Amino acid sequence: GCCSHPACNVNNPHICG
Repeated sequence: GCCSHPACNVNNPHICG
């Protein structure tokens, strides 16, 4: 998964973070 990474939560903030 990508939503389990702080950096991936930056580019995907409200959808993935």
